Amino acid sequence: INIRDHLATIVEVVKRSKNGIRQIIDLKRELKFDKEKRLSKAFIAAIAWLDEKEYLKKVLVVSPKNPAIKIRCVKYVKDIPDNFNATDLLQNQGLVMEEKEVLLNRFYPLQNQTYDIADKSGLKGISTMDVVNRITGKEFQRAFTKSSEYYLESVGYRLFRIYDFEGKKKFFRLFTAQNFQKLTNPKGFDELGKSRTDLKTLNEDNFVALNNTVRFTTDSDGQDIFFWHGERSLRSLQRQRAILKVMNTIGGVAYLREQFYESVSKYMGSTTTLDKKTVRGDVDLMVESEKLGARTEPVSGRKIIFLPT
Amino acid sequence: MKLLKDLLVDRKEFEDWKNNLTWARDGTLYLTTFPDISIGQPKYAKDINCNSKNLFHVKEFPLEFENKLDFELAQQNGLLNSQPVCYPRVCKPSPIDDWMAVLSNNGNVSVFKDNKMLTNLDSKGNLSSRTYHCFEWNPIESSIVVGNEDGELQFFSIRKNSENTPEFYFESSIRLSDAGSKDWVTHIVWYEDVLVAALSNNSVFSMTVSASSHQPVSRMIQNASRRKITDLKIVDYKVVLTCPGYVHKIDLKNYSISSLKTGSLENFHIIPLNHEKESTILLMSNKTSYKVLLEDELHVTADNIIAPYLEKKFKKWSTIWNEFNNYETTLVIHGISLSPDGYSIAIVYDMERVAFKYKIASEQSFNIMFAPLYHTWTISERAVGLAWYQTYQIYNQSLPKLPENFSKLLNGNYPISLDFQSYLNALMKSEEMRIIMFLNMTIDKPSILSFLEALYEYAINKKSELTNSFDLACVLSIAAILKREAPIYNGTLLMKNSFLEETFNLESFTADPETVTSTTNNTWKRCGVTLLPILTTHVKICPVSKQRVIDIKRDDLNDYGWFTRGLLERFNEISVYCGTTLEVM
Amino acid sequence: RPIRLLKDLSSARDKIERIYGLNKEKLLLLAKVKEGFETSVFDFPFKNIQPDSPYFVCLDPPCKKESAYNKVIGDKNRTVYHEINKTEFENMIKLRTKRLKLLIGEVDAEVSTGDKIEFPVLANGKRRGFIYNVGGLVTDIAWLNIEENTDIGKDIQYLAVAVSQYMDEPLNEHLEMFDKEKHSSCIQIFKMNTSTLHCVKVQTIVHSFGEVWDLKWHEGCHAPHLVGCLSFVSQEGTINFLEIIDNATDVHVFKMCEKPSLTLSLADSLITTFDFLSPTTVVCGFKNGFVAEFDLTDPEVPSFYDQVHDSYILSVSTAYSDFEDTVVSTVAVDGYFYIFNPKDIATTKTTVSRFRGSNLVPVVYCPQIYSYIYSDGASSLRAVPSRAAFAVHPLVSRETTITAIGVSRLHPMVLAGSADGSLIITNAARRLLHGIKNSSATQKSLRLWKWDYSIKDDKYRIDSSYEVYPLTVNDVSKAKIDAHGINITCTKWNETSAGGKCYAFSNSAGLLTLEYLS
Repeated sequence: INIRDHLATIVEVVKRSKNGIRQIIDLKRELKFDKEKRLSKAFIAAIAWLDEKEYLKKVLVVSPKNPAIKIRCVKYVKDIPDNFNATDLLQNQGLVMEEKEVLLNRFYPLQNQTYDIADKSGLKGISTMDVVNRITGKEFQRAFTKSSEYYLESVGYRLFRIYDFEGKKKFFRLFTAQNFQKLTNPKGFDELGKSRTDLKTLNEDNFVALNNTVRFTTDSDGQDIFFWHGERSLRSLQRQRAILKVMNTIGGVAYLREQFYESVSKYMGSTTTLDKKTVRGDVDLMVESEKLGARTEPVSGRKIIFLPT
Repeated sequence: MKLLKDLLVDRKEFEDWKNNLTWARDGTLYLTTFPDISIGQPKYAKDINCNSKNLFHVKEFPLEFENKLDFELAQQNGLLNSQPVCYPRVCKPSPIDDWMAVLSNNGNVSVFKDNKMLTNLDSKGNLSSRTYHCFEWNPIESSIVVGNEDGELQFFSIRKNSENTPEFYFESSIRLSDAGSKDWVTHIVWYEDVLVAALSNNSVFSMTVSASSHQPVSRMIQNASRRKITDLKIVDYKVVLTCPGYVHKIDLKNYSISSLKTGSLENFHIIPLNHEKESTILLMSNKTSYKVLLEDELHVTADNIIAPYLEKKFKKWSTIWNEFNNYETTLVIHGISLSPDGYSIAIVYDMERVAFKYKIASEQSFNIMFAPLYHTWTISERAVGLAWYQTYQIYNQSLPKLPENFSKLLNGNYPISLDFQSYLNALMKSEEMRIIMFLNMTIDKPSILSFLEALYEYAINKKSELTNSFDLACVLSIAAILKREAPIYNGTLLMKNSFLEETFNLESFTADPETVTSTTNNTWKRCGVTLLPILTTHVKICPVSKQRVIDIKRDDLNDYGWFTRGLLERFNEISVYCGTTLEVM
Repeated sequence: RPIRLLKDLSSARDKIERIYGLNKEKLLLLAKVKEGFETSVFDFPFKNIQPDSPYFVCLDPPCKKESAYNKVIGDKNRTVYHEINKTEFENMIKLRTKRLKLLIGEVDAEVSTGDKIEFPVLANGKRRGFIYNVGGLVTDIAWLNIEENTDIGKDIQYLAVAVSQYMDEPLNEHLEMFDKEKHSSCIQIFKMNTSTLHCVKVQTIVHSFGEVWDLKWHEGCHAPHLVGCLSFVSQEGTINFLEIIDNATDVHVFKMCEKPSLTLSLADSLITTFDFLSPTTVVCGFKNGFVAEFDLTDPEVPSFYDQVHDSYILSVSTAYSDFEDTVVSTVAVDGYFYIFNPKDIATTKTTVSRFRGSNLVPVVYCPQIYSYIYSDGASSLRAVPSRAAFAVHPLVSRETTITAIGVSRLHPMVLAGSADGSLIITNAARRLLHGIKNSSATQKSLRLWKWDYSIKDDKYRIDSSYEVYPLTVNDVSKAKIDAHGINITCTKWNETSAGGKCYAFSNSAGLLTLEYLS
């Protein structure tokens, strides 16, 4: 396909896109330049040329909840005379537009460095793409991952690995013992070795004779001479965690009513109220888990939740 | 003119950042990749379509090594047998003959013909004297110089090659090092009659080396010094060498010394533009390149020849892999080499971020860029076969400078009647034979009429010896295609293959160069050199002219005479049309 | 024989001639070391390292080979300093305010900056020496040496500690190894008696060169006005040599440095590690994987600048010998371990292994047995002879990464510290100089100490109890995470004959500890 004819179509398509923005991966997908790597190269070159000639501008857009999930987009400018489809994420408020213009500590082992950032990142955790990029940059992702398999663990400084989903991308998330604490919803001392023999006994009694090898004697001349002959899900868990704190911040009791669903949504941080069924599912799970007691008010028919303590 | 698209070598690795690329006489590229060599084997195609992949096909070249220093314990070099599993560390092709020599990791030099080992070089002496670090080929005659750990430039020279496998045998050794000193040879360069060698302590010696002299004068042109010699070349008898922050120019006509600061510590490769009117060199490094004119005085000038292309490619790559200018980036050059004719350069390189890289074999790859060094070019007597075509294609198909009196066409005068095998040698050594071979790479239908006149004249002179039937059949075929009188003879020729025998009247061989008809009414095509009927399943094919040649090592039924045996033994590998190696099945 | 893998060297005499050659004068040292240390499983007789011993063996480092002060420094290059008060010292270098709760056997203490603690009596024997508190991250330690033939008291010795103003956090914008970073960091220089273990902080040097590592005293920088000269790579990407000018008093002094006696630097590249090849030349590595030999007399331009690695070169080490070339070894984040000769890298470069990419790989030279000693970047300690790279012998296995290694010129005893706070001692000569067959049982190791910590009690809990670990040959690499402060950051033996049974080690919280093995 001759790309030299299509440059006008690329500018007109971006010009006709909502707010003059289009994802570059989605633009490739529309014009069907995804069928062959030959067509892909032609398209990436064309987008770059239109950017250099100032007909379009390459811009980033950043997920308001995840600085590593950023979308490569083209912005319209004037008329001609990382690969996940993010058309899902572009539906949100998503206003974090940015027009385009390494922490590795030698002295402490790599284990303690992933632990420290997984701790400092708090109860929200950190993604493997954040950890690798901030510690060592993109090129070291191989040697990092072949190292992390020796110490990250499946669900006292232990690190837990848990799956997560954003947009259309699935990635591992890291959390420290903070996870155990917030799943429960830090070890003390340990025993000294109780071994008591004198080092002289170990330097004597632990000896075993070695194989015969090069040996020597001193001649009458004082000369040294030789002898060798003879020798269940992250969003549900986060919501259940929230429902206790959203009760306790009011008191030992709450009502399961509209303004409570609003408060759960508002403490969680959503721009719109969560569906009542989604909240009731987790309320029922934590009630059944005995974290909450619940009953009907006998003089109103409204439902009460309370802390059993 | 635009440069051809780069040859993309994939999944190959290099163990060190030294010069790893060499380019043989027949146009074959050699890359000292780890653990096995990668050969850019040459091929023919007219529709190159701007892509270098149509000239060079890349394949692993798994040689096999045996180690003469095995069983023998390492002394003052502790590393000698440190890794006992051998791999190639240096690889150079012959500049006039047609062999390859390779330095093994454990310091042997071994010589090879294609994938077959010829001989492993050895001489009496202490363990260090038997251990080599650099080697070079004589630019004029069949001999090799090797620099050992004792600081001796040892000579080996070559015989027996016409009768059997070439014998490499020990001749002599100049001790270039001081008495009882521990420094050893690192570089050797040999241009026309002058040899120049550099020891580890940076002491450099220039001497005239010739068969006519037993006593070469080892004149030390540079005293022992601190700064390491990164590269060393001979350029119109001026020696050129480079060190961190400096380029040193020396004239061997008077042994005078001179210097210029390079302004950077990156390693500089010396690229001598031998065909220029004034002795001149390009200096190349991973960050900058420039042209130094070597007159009586030194100079700094723009590398307009090569730098603009590399800068474009580097900007193009940067636009994708460093679009924010987030990373410092470098152009790593794993090797640079001149074409055997000296009119073109090949650069093997990759673009990389300075970072916490942990690479693996499957992710590694390299681009080989081919580029013209001049606006005009000519055939050279060193380069052969596809090497001429390579330069022609690199110069955007621009034709070479033909003689003004000859612009077949020329068919130059040949007042000769030398001994027959040597007559074919002298015939192929002629300038007129070389331009004919190149012209066949350009015209729509290849031809060899000029060469046939040389065999016709030989057969017409040697009339008293044309007693064999096949020999007569060959001569009659030449006479008829040439439109010159056919020698008088009578009777029937017989030819055979492994299952079938055919009788031919000598008169059945018409003047037609395409076909012949047998007495049994069966038609057959003619061979591309002896003109005989192609009756056997053992012909080699010419990759240029598509003609067929009978393999005389495979035939065991035809009773060939001196002319037919001698023709085929002289053309059993090299094409009579184009100097290329014939393909085999 | 086709001698091509370690298992082909089945005969003990065949192993020794294959790994060590046939130079008669070289083989003497191996016979002396074998007889003088075969019975030294975890400790050695003091009588064997003494200068008159029938088994005395001592190989001086290449920097000691001739006098270097007049070539490396001289009166033309004296270090520029000025003295300071304690108030401005504590304004920049905010060493730890809050005291640390140590436990040592039965004793508690709250230990402030500078509180020396002699070892209390412990159930497993007569422990001798002291714990300390240097008050910030100990990045490196370096023992000086003095020739015992001098008029200086044979029992007085010196030690230096490089100390960060940064603390128990292991990830910081200020300890970055990749990019150039000048900031305030210091050197505490200690004078101590090997006879009475009494110690005084003599000088504190303040500099803006950032953190300091690969710290070593130049044993040839002799002059009557100097204690010695102290050499290191710094986070500003340069190598700095500075004069330790002697006081007229035992009283403490605080100093600030304006210009070190000799700074080695290169355009657009940061030097990362270095070693001496002679009294006046150093091999060094750079961020970009290059290697260069600088001349301390002519520091303007390096002798060579060649690429040897793909990425950050972590450690470089010299394998000096009286009978073979001075080979150099290098390891980098690309995981390759290469041995080469600086005469010509391209003709001599050789590979010992490829590790997993690891961001701290300790490598040292054991001159008594001509073998490099290294961590595999994961959790095993291994030996490789400089002239038989395939002859890799594993020495010990640990549950957490080996982070610091130390060895001496007078004895083959190797000290290794893991980031689990364990410190182990083992005799490397018992592995190198003897047969392969019974290696899984004839070679063992001993834990000399273990740090531990409680998240809730906040103590550091040094355990004196000795534990024996036998050699697991076929063992898996392991990576148990542990408390940030309890990892071991350096470990080195004093190498004088008088001090030769003395060693020093540090955790990352600041708890420098010394013991005299008697």
